[PDB]
Amino acid sequence: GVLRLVMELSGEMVRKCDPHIGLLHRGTEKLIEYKTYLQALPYFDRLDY
Amino acid sequence: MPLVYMNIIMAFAIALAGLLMYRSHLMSSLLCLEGMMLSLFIMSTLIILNTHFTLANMMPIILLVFAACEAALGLSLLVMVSNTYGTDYVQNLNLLQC
Amino acid sequence: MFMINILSLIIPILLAVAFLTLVERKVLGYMQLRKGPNVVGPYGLLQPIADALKLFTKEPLRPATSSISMFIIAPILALSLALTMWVPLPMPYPLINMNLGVLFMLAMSSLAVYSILWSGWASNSKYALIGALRAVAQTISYEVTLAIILLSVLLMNGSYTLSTLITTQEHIWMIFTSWPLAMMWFISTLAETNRAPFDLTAGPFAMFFMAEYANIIMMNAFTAILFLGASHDPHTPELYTINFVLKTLALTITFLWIRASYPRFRYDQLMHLLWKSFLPLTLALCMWHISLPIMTASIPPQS
Amino acid sequence: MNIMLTLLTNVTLASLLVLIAFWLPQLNAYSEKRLPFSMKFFLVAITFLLFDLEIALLLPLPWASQTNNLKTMLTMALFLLILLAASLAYEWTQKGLEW
Amino acid sequence: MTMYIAFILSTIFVIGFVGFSSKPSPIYGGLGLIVSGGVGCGIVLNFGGSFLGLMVFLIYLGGMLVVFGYTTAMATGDWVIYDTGDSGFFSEEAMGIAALYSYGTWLVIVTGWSLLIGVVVIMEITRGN
Amino acid sequence: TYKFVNMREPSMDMKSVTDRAAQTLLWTELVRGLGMTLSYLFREPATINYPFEKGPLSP
Amino acid sequence: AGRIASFLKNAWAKEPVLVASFAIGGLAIILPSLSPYTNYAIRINRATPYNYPVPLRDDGNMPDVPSHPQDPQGPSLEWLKNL
Amino acid sequence: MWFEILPGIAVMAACLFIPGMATAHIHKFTNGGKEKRVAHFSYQWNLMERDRRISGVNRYHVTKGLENID
Amino acid sequence: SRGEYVVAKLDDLVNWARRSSLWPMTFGLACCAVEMMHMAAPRYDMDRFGVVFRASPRQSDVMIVAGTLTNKMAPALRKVYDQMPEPRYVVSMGSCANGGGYYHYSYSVVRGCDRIVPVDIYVPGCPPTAEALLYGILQLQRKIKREKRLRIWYRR
Ligand SMILES: CCCCCCCCCCCCCCCCC[C@@H](O)O[C@H](CO[C@H](O)CCCCCCCCCCCCCCC)COP(=O)(O)OCC[N+](C)(C)C
Ligand SMILES: CCCCCCCC/C=C\CCCCCCCC(=O)O[C@H](COC(=O)CCCCCCC/C=C/CCCCCCCC)COP(=O)(O)OCCN
Ligand SMILES: CCCCCCCC/C=C\CCCCCCCC(=O)O[C@H](COC(=O)CCCCCCC/C=C/CCCCCCCC)COP(=O)(O)OCCN
Ligand code: SF4
Repeated sequence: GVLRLVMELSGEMVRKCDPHIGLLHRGTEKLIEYKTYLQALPYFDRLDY
Repeated sequence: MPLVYMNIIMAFAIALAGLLMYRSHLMSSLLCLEGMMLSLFIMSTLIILNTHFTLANMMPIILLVFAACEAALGLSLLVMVSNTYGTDYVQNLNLLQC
Repeated sequence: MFMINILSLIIPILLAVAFLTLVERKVLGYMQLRKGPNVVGPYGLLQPIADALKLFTKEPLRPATSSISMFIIAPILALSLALTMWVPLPMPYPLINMNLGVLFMLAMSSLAVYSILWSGWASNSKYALIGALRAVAQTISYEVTLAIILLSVLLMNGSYTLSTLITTQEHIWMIFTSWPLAMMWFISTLAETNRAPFDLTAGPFAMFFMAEYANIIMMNAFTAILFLGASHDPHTPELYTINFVLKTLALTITFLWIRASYPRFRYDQLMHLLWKSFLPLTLALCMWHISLPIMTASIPPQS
Repeated sequence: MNIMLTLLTNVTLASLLVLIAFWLPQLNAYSEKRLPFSMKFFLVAITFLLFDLEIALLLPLPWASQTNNLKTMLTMALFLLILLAASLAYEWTQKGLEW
Repeated sequence: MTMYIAFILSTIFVIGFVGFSSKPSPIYGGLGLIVSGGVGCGIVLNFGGSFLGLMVFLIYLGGMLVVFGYTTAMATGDWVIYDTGDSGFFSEEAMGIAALYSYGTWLVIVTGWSLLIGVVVIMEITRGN
Repeated sequence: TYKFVNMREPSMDMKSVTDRAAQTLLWTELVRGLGMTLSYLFREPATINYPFEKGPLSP
Repeated sequence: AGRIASFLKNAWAKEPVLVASFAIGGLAIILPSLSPYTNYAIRINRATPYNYPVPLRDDGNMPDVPSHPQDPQGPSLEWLKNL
Repeated sequence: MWFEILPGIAVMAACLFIPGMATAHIHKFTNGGKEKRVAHFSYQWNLMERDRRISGVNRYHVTKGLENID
Repeated sequence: SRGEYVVAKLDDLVNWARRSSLWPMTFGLACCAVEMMHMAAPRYDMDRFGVVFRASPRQSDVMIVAGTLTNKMAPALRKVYDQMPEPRYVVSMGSCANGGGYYHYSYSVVRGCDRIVPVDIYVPGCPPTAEALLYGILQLQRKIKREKRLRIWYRR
């Protein structure tokens, strides 16, 4: 998918790895609060494609 | 002694002078040393081939090998000096003095 | 009429390089339960022409701060070396009949790393330079074993002349005399041309691409000449040409097959592969192939 | 003479093709808008150089096999190859081939 | 006479040495040394030293100057002196060089020992600590 | 119920050791993978000739 | 005895490349001293004429030096023909 | 099917035919209908030079048979 | 006259070359990327049309935005677009890339990738089928076939 990864290495070996997420934060959990249960069902289709 | 030998000797002299100038960048000193090696190789090969000295055809390769070995050594030393200062500049080597 | 011979060697090599891209696409697609390009031209036959015209009419991107000198120098050296590696090859008659043809090919292949080094240096970035250094290390590592395997094999030939490889294999192929050396030679040529499973890395890009491909085809032809000796009739060289071309095509298709069959190594894994599996065995087999002609009183003629 | 002409032709074609590739899209108007120094890479470069020198010594072997002194030649060739193997073994056991 | 082609090559040799001896931007010095080495190998090949010139071309250029470039990137009257007769049914330089394993046993021993000691020495120097 | 995926212990007799050594030195599984890929090339591709052919759909 | 066999067994497993390489190198070292054909190779190298055979001046005291190539005196290469 | 790959391969094959074949023909055209003479080791070159001198037309491949012995 | 005839024919040739080899870079942001790999799958085989699979940004001809563009992601997409050599095209795939789609009224979603980059073809769906995206690609090919640069240059 889409992923940002900030990591520091000592040569070849990975010393620290920090993933940065939120490049696909759409705000599904807040949008769900404005729909009925039937209307909010299709969001879960999109949660995991 | 024709002028080709004069040109090879002059190239060796230029490389030796450039090694002795030492503007900076010890790597350039190594480059001058190895250019000196190359001039020596060319001249010795020319002399040996011209006089049909068959058993001396070994000599250039040997020289090549040995000089290359020294070059390797030099590189290593350069690298180590860099690890102490970050740059291979000549003027970093003044801890010991007369 | 030597210029005509140079042109008739140069131009068809580039044409075959252009159409190898199409074969690479078709063969991979058919191994993947699909097809290759079959729309652009009667059989995708015009796909390379479309690719070339598209590539040459696109905007080129200069770094605007790097050394333009080495930037333009690198593709020249790459393509010139790729085309130069073709003159000593006997198919069945070489364009240039060198005494030490094999050594000349080794020297050109050794020079081939300056292009990688200069492109990485003129990239003006740390990450591209790291990639360039990794590629250079792999290339030099594997050309070591290429040289050792090559001289160990040539110990049965009697010289460095490529034309004598035809005479040595008059009755039997060299694959039967030494198959382990052939396997290591094949893998080392895969790693030398940065082909999968060893692929860890508009205009000049196309130039570099042609050189990589020309090198692939030439390496496979050299492999066929070394280990699969075609039978040559001095009154009909076309039979040798057909046999040699067919074997070269088979080996190139095998390269594509391997690319389609396997994952890729890690850098440390291929470094370990060479240094700890190929080199010890290559040294042992070099000793074996030094001893064998003396042991069996089968030393080749020429000295 | 033939080889110099061949090299000149190859270099000339490469130069012509590169320059036309670099200059064909330059005529039409457009927008027209560190420290690390891993030691292992240097080590592998130096190892390649040393093995290259030993290969250079090994290269005259095809001609070395017609000498009438087959025993001495075989002894010396095997000596050089064993020397190469010893260099490889020493570099191996001293953690010189790691990452 | 092609206007003293040996003299032309030697002059290009000297000019390349002048270029790289000024020591500008060690990468450019390495490029000058590469050009000079190519010219010198050409001189040797034209003189009749096919194997030795190709040995320059392979060893010197392909390995040693390549290691030099690697390390730098990690950081910041002719024609008359010739002979008259022929060589026979062999090349004299190849026979002389091949005589290394039969005649030059002492040379082989000392060179191999020096190379092994060089491997040992390089590791010790770079071990650090 | 549960299953073990990687709980085999290789045999240690001379024959099994030599089979593993032959696999290591003669590249048997790599040739097997090549053979699998070779088979795929000879069988019919799954590509349809769009736009002259259309993927199946339903009401 | 047992230790050597067990070590060879444990090297043939998990390290077969080194075992094969060492075996091939050791064979290359030992076998040439035991083969009966190496002397034939030395003789074949001795029998290849690279230079002109300079004739000797007859002084009436050379029974073993032929006066013509077709004379029976001198070295023969029947062993080479039969090989 | 898979023989759709054959045309392109065939095309490349023809390309790889052109160099080798061409060489032979040039070597027949510039050497009087014979293979180009191989001159290694400087004795073969001496034979070539002698042939060129005695040809009478400054071309080594013009061979002189017993018709020229008089 | 011949002066315009040669430019018409040369423009035809250049357009055919450009369209017949389209190398796309892909922003597989979300679930439309799945239908794009399905258009790359054996059944549809985009590669047989001259459209290679997963080219690099520096040798790409068209960008396919397949998924939602969030406010955290927009600068990276604009930068990748700016790296692309010209001539370059953008294909917007799915509702999320077209106009925001199911997340249009969200505090963290860009309401259409055309607020960031100019778009040439809009492929509608949630997700568009592999066939729909193939239709969009062939429509882009026709759009390229329609263009005429040498004629405009000659007439100015
Ligand atoms: C005698 C003192 C020994 C104790 C002191 C030790 C000092 C250091 C050891 C090194 C000295 C080794 C002496 C060998 C000299 C070589 C020359 C001599 O042996 O004759 C040769 C005999 O050859 C022998 O086979 C030499 C083989 C010995 C080398 C193998 C092992 C060497 C290891 C020595 C140390 C190197 C590194 C350490 C490794 C453990 C010549 O052979 P031949 O064909 O008649 O003549 C050729 C001339 N022709 C062509 C005109 C006919
Ligand atoms: C009595 C006297 C006889 C003389 C002795 C002869 C006996 C010889 C018997 C042994 C010879 C075998 C040597 C052949 C090469 C072996 C090298 C090797 O074993 O390396 C492999 C690794 O080799 C590879 O994996 C390379 C594969 C690269 C991917 C590409 C696959 C391509 C395979 C397709 C077939 C290739 C066909 C080659 C022939 C071409 C001919 C031109 C081992 O690595 P690992 O298993 O990971 O572990 C090592 C540490 N224990
Ligand atoms: C005696 C003849 C001499 C000439 C032959 C030599 C030819 C070239 C071979 C030598 C190359 C250099 C070898 C260097 C050896 C280093 C061993 C080593 O350090 O590896 C150890 C392990 O290796 C060992 O155990 C030591 C060697 C094992 C023994 C090898 C075979 C010895 C002899 C067996 C055969 C004997 C004769 C054949 C018998 C059959 C009958 C003919 C650790 O491996 P790693 O990959 O670093 O770690 C793995 C974990 N990540
Ligand atoms: S909601 Fe529609 S546009 Fe968004 S990821 Fe899913 S299929 Fe694609």
